[PDB]
Amino acid sequence: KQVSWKLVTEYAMETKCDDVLLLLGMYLEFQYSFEMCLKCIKKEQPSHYKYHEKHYANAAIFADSKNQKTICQQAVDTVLAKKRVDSLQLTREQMLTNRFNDLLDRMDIMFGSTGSADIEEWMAGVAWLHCLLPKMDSVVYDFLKCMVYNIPKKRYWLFKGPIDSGKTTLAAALLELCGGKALNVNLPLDRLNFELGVAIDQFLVVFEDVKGTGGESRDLPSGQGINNLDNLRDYLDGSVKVNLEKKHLNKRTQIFPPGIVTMNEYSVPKTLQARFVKQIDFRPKDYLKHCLERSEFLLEKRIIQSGIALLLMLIWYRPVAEFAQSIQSRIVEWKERLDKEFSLSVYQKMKFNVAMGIGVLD
Amino acid sequence: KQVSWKLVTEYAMETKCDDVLLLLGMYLEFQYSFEMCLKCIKKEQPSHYKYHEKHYANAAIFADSKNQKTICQQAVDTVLAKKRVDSLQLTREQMLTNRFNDLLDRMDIMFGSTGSADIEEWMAGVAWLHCLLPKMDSVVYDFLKCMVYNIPKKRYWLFKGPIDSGKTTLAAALLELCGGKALNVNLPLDRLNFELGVAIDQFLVVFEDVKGTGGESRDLPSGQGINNLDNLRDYLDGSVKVNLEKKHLNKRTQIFPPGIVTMNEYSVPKTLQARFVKQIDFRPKDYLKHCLERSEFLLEKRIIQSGIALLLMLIWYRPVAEFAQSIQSRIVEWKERLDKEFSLSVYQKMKFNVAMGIGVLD
Amino acid sequence: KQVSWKLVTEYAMETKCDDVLLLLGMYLEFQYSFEMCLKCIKKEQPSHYKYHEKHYANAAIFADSKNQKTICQQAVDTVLAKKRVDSLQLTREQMLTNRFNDLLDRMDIMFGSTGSADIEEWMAGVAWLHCLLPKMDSVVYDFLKCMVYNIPKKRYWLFKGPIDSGKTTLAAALLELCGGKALNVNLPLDRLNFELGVAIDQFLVVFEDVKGTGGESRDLPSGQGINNLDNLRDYLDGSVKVNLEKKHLNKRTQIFPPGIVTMNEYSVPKTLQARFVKQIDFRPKDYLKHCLERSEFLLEKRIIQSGIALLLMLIWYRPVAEFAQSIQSRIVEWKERLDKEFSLSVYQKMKFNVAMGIGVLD
Amino acid sequence: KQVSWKLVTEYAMETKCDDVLLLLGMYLEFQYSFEMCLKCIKKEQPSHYKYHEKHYANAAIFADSKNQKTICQQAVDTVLAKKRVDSLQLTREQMLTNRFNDLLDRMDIMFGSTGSADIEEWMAGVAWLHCLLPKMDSVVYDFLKCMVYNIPKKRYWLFKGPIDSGKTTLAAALLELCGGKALNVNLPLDRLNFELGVAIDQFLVVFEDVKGTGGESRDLPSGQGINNLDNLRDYLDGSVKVNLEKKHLNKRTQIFPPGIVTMNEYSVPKTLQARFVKQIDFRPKDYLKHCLERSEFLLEKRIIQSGIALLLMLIWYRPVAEFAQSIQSRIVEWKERLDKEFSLSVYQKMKFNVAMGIGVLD
Amino acid sequence: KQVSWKLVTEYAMETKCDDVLLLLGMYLEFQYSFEMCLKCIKKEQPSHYKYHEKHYANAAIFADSKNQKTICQQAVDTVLAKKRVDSLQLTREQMLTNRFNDLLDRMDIMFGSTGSADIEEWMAGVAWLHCLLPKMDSVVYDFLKCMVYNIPKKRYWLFKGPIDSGKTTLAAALLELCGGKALNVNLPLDRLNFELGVAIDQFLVVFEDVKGTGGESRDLPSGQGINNLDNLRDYLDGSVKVNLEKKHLNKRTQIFPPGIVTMNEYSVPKTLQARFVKQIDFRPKDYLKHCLERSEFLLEKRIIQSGIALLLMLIWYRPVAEFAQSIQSRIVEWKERLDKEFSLSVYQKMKFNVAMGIGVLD
DNA sequence: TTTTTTTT
Ligand SMILES: Nc1ncnc2c1ncn2[C@@H]1O[C@H](COP(=O)(O)OP(=O)(O)OP(=O)(O)O)[C@@H](O)[C@H]1O
Ligand SMILES: Nc1ncnc2c1ncn2[C@@H]1O[C@H](COP(=O)(O)OP(=O)(O)OP(=O)(O)O)[C@@H](O)[C@H]1O
Ligand SMILES: Nc1ncnc2c1ncn2[C@@H]1O[C@H](COP(=O)(O)OP(=O)(O)OP(=O)(O)O)[C@@H](O)[C@H]1O
Ligand SMILES: Nc1ncnc2c1ncn2[C@@H]1O[C@H](COP(=O)(O)OP(=O)(O)OP(=O)(O)O)[C@@H](O)[C@H]1O
Ligand SMILES: Nc1ncnc2c1ncn2[C@@H]1O[C@H](COP(=O)(O)OP(=O)(O)OP(=O)(O)O)[C@@H](O)[C@H]1O
Repeated sequence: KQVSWKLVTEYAMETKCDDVLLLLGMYLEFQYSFEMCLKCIKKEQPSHYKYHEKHYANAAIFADSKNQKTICQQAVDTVLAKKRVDSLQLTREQMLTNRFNDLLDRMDIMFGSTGSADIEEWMAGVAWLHCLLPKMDSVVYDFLKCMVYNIPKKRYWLFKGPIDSGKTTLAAALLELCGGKALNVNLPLDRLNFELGVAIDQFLVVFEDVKGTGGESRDLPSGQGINNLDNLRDYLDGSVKVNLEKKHLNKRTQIFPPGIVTMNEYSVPKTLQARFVKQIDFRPKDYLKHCLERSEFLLEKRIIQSGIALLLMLIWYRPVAEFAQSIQSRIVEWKERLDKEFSLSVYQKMKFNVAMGIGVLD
Repeated sequence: KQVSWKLVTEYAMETKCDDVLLLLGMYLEFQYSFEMCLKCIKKEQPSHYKYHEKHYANAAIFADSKNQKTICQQAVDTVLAKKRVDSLQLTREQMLTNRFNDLLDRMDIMFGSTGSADIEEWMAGVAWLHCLLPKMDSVVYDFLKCMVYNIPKKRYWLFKGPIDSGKTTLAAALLELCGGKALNVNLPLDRLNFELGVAIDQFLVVFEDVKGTGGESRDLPSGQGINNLDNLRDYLDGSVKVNLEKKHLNKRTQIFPPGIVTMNEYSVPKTLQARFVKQIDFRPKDYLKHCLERSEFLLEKRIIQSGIALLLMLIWYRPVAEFAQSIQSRIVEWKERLDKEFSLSVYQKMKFNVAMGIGVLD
Repeated sequence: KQVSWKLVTEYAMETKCDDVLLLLGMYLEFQYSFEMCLKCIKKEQPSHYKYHEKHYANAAIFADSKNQKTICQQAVDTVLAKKRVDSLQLTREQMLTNRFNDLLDRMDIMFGSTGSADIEEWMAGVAWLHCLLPKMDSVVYDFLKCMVYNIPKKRYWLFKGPIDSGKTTLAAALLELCGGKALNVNLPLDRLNFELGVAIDQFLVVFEDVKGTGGESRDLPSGQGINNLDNLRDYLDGSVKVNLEKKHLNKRTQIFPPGIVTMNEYSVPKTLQARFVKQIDFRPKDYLKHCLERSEFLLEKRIIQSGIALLLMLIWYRPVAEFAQSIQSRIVEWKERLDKEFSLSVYQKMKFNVAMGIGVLD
Repeated sequence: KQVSWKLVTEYAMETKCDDVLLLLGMYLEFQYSFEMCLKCIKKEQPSHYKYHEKHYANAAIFADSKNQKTICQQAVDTVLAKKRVDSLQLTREQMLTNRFNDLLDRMDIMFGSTGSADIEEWMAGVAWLHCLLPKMDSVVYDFLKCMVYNIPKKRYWLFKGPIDSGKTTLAAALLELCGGKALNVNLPLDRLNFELGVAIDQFLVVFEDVKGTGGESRDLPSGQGINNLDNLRDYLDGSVKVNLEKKHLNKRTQIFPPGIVTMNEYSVPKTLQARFVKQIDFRPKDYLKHCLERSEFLLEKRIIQSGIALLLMLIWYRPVAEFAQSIQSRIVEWKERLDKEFSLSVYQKMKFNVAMGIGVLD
Repeated sequence: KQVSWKLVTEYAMETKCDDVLLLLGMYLEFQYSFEMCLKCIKKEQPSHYKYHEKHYANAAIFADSKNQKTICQQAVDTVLAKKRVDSLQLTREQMLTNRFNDLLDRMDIMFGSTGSADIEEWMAGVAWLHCLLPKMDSVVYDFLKCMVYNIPKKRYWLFKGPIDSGKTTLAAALLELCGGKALNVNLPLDRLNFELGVAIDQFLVVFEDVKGTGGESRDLPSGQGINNLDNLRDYLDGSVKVNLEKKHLNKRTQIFPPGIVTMNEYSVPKTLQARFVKQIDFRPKDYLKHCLERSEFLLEKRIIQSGIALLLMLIWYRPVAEFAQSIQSRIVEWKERLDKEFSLSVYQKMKFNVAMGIGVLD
């Protein structure tokens, strides 16, 4: 009897898998009886245990096929095709709404009964991030709106301050929240071509550590990044399309995505200042350092790195109307859960502890 | 029963799709019942909702096919083949009229009932453009004729001005009007061959912001572009065919298309000055800036960059006789629609606002 | 019922088509009923309307086929095979005799009933070229003999003169006449591998304004041209076969075609001077410039740079016996037609106008 | 019925055709009735007219096939396989006597009833060649034996002489005689590696006018030649096997063939100079120039380049016993034909005219 | 009836053929009746005549196959797979055992019934070899077993002594017995990086004459080699795996093979000295130079640098027990031959002639 | 697999 290529393609769509080998390997695991399957019983991986019982019959026949990689290629093509349709048709608001739904699904697992995470430790994360800058939650909301509208010239934000000011932490969490890539412009001009190629079809980009020149007056090591950026005015202003390249691929043409620039305290040309909507200053604060010393489960579990943490911050702080209408129903349910799990007193006690530089938990 | 490859080829032809993935992903959407298709019901994408009901039955059988990518490959070849045939057989005038017919079709949507655009905002853009240079509409007509005639050694226009003088803004609109590609020649000579490969079958090209050398006298940064360009005289001259290269592809041979060069105020070898038929200065002007500050919906919606804006300018200013015969019927209808919606006093009020540096509207 | 691959192959032979996409595109057009084919009715393209009615029946079945690119590939291979057989077995004189028949067929169309070309404008071009150098028609006959005889190390003609001397204009018309390729050697020395690979099976080649050195004294900025050419002395000399490369293709070994090099007046090593059997000096002459200004239809229709114009010159000036026997019949008919449609006094009126620098016509 | 791939492969073997396009084109000619075949009637090409009648029936069925290139690919591989088997199993003497049989077969045609060449002209070529250097036949006999005995570090001879001093003229004739390949050194080693791949299964090679250094004192521009030569000492010695490259096909390990190198008077490292038995070149004899200038059919028909002229020279000069045994029958047969058609006085008359530098065929 | 793919695969295994073209060509030869087969009658090649009669029936059907190259590709894979299994599985001792068997077969070739390598010229080579320096057969046996054991640190010998001293000559012969390569180090570090990759997968290696920096105090001209090697601590010791690299290719990781260093009388750091098991110095000798001058047949049939000339030297001197335990059979059989063929007096006469520096084959 | 990338 025949293999159903359709059931494979459906699994690939549902897992959103787009590596042929990863797709292949996982489907083969279903060939053993789901009824006895230790991976099912131990509830180890949702992309397995949700699916094993459904695909078992087809996996058994798949295991005898002689066409195995051919089946997988067509399946993976279907997933890649769906992505490109979406890229050309969705609004940036819908893109972000989809991205949020993905994170919310991961949170449902993380804090589920199977969930290994501790919602209390993750709320301790939110308390620390809310102390990193004044009006942190309002600042995030502004950044997101700026990315969604993608208004030309009004596109780019500058993070400034010394080593261990925290700027890379916040960049990483934002980059996880929205999706995107880091880029390093400190290179010589020739390699920048493939470097910028990374930006193709991304939502955000982040420029790391754009080294100035002459900051060595204050021990900052000098480099070319600032000059290179000043030579990229149209990529930043985003008013017109640019060509982009990848290794072994022909060029594509698109609006270069919005993003973030990060630096230590180099001097900035006025030509470059004009490019930026907003500059945010990061300054070392000892009470955060002493708090982290006593609350290091934050670092160990990478809580303060994660977009998941920022999403919890938005859920706790923002009015429901601020979210895209479709997901507002899920947001209410999470707000309800958090209101059940914590009183404001509990949360504010944590904020006080952080201000003391004491460990977050008491 | 079996897949009709013919119906897929029709869909590719009618959508003018030439990406195999986009074609695939699009066609797969039709497999669900159009009668419930929310994309149809919400009238979100014409390249969907026009076609779903027609293609539905074949899409269901296509969803079961084991050959899916081969079927799409043949369809995409047919669309590519038609472009090839046209490149060798249309007059340059006919090409331009086809291109115009497509923009006019897009304008029909944008200002339709489903049309989101405000014709008053788009007409405001024409006022700002007609201020950017003396006799602006005459300049556009002269450029269009030059591009149609494609007279050898009389093929290229040079734009000069300081930064923020509007040259790349104007180049963008012409390029969207005619269709074509931008190119960057401030490069090492080795990559340059794959760079020039982009010009294949294009109508225009634009060489963007070519760097001279010694312009640091004027504080200009310096680079290869001008010296690199003087090695390419025959590409400008267009008197003879040249050979063009793409990655993993053997060379094509054709005449290199006509176009535009933009730069800040470097000096130039007259071996290259001889190649330019015309040179246009651009100058910063305060009232444009002050007007634009109070008119930022122009920038937010990219109106000022977009070829639709130049087409609207021509329809307003130029006689019907100057358009090629077949489109004169549509041109007449659009002229009637514009005149119905705008008095000369309204248009002159807008122009007077721009001159005064108030926001365009009042 | 099934596709005749034989009928397709025959059309590719008939058209001498050798791009698979161009072949595919044009054969598809025959699917619609020739009974109403607007292209046929408008008599626009010979390669269509001559063939549509014959191929229509087979094109309808081709339109359904699943193999389409494969059928086209075999047809293109048959045309390519015919070219290789010919290149290995014809005398160079027969090759040229065939080329002349193809041009004469095009002239029969151009000045035929459809008659898109005015023979008066075309003859005005002949007067302009015959004025460009002394004894012009004698010089063309010398060049043809040289290319036919292909005497080793007596194989190349050098054109020198300042900008707008007309050297490219003459080279362009000659290249069209014989059929051949232009090539750029002002290039990085590695990429020459695939560049020169284009010369496979060609009859004649041209190198462009080849960037030398020493001319910096006169603002000729220098480059790899003369450097590279003084390497390839064997390619010029043609005493031995050389290996030529294409992408995804193993090398072809053959003797390298004769031809022409063009030069603004850089310096040349005498190892290279030894290899040009002849050099011609070209000079700007204002009265030609004044003539062109008033006679711009020459440039706009590209008349003066077409081998069609050179063929008309030879028909006017040379004895019938100088042509190969099989075409002497066609030559006689065109001599008669020319004598009918022009008196000598008209041609003398034209040539006088050219000398005066006024508009050629009066 | 169906195509006999066997009959196709026989033709490929008997033509020794080893290009798939050439073979394809050739065989398709046979599809017409040979009984009226104009080429047969003309006796135009032996590789056609000998075979048309035999292959006609199979060619008709071949003309309808859908596998045509695949059939030709298998046939071509049979021919290459035969070459590869000979390339290892035969002695260098056995190879050479095969080569001579092929040339003798051409001469039988060239002076045959078609007789398109006249042995008197070719004899005048012999006279010019034997006049070019003393005892030319004897120095050739030395070179032949050296190449058969193939002694390492003694596998190569050089010419270092001036331009237009004939070294290429002689190399061409020897290379035609031996059936080697020319190769080009003057390249980046990072691609020369592939070019050397052509040396697979060759009797002999020649390296061309290789760019040294220090020749700059006499305007010879320096380059990669000297560098790449003194690098490849293994190949120059003939020390060991090398894995020679091919595209889309495996590389092959085999020992490199012996050869010749030409240059003008560049530097040569003594580390290189060690590797050559003879390092000898020859310099202009102006009277010969005046002879050529009055005997130009010699050059026009390329007689003095062609290995056929050398073979005629050895037939005249050498003892029958100096040839390999089996061909000595044919050697005697041709010695008869020379002595039948020429007196010594005629040959001497040619040779004094040559030495006098005058036109020869008085 | 049908081609047995099995029989084709047997022949490939038995011949150890691993080029698809050779396999194809040779197997096709069997298609003629073996009963008359003149290659069999002449006993030209065992790879033919040993097999033809067995394979004949299958070869006939093979010649009619339409699939031929596909059969051969699978057969060649079988032989390559066999090598890769053994290459991974077996010991250095087993591998040398087989390398002996190969070279003992080349003795069975060279001194088989054709004797085209004269066993006694090869004895004169053995004489010149053993006369070269002290105790040479033992010095070989020692160095050989040293390289078989590959014991850490105990892995490198230093061949000092001047130009033409023979050190290069001998290493080449041992490399014939085992494979391997020589290596440069005389360069700045960026060169060394890629150069070190040459050692990858070598069963043995050597270093080219180290022009040691700091040898110029001895007036020995130099490059960086001494400081290079003195820094390369591990590579010599072979204590642990190291990484190796090539142009355009990824890194590989392996224990760096053992070997030899060659130099003239250069300066050495005592650290670098500690890396070597033996210090040796070679010198040119007046008897030996005048002997080869008088005995050049040893150069002509490639003897003195041949590994077989070492193999014969070992079969002469070394007892059967010193050879691989089963190959010892062949050792006895060649001992029988050589001891029968040559008296010790002719061997001693030959050695004495070398001791007189006079021609060996008196 | 070639190519492009890499290497320069
Ligand atoms: N505001 C802060 N005050 C004190 N310590 C901080 C602060 N922010 C971050 N840290 C400490 O700095 C460490 C590194 O943080 P992060 O990488 O975000 O800093 P950064 O300023 O972006 O650094 P860099 O510029 O070097 O990448 C954190 O793990 C934390 O220990
Ligand atoms: N003539 C002008 N006078 C004043 N402001 C101008 C003028 N032209 C453009 N602007 C302002 O400058 C911005 C940038 O315009 P644009 O990018 O076309 O300038 P440019 O000088 O042509 O740039 P570049 O040469 O770098 O491509 C516009 O969006 C507008 O805000
Ligand atoms: N002899 C001439 N006298 C005056 N004008 C000329 C002459 N020859 C050409 N022209 C003008 O010069 C233009 C360019 O001619 P052409 O390209 O053949 O010259 P060129 O010397 O080969 O130039 P370049 O070095 O730029 O390639 C022609 O289109 C014509 O307008
Ligand atoms: N000895 C000679 N006497 C007179 N003319 C000669 C002589 N040798 C060569 N020539 C002339 O030189 C022409 C070119 O010869 P050839 O190409 O063989 O020389 P070459 O030394 O190899 O030159 P190059 O290195 O420049 O290619 C010959 O066709 C002939 O006209
Ligand atoms: N000891 C010797 N006495 C005389 N001739 C020798 C001796 N050794 C080698 N030869 C001859 O000299 C040639 C070169 O020897 P070889 O290259 O092995 O010496 P080398 O000492 O390694 O030289 P170099 O240090 O110059 O690279 C050999 O091929 C052989 O013909």
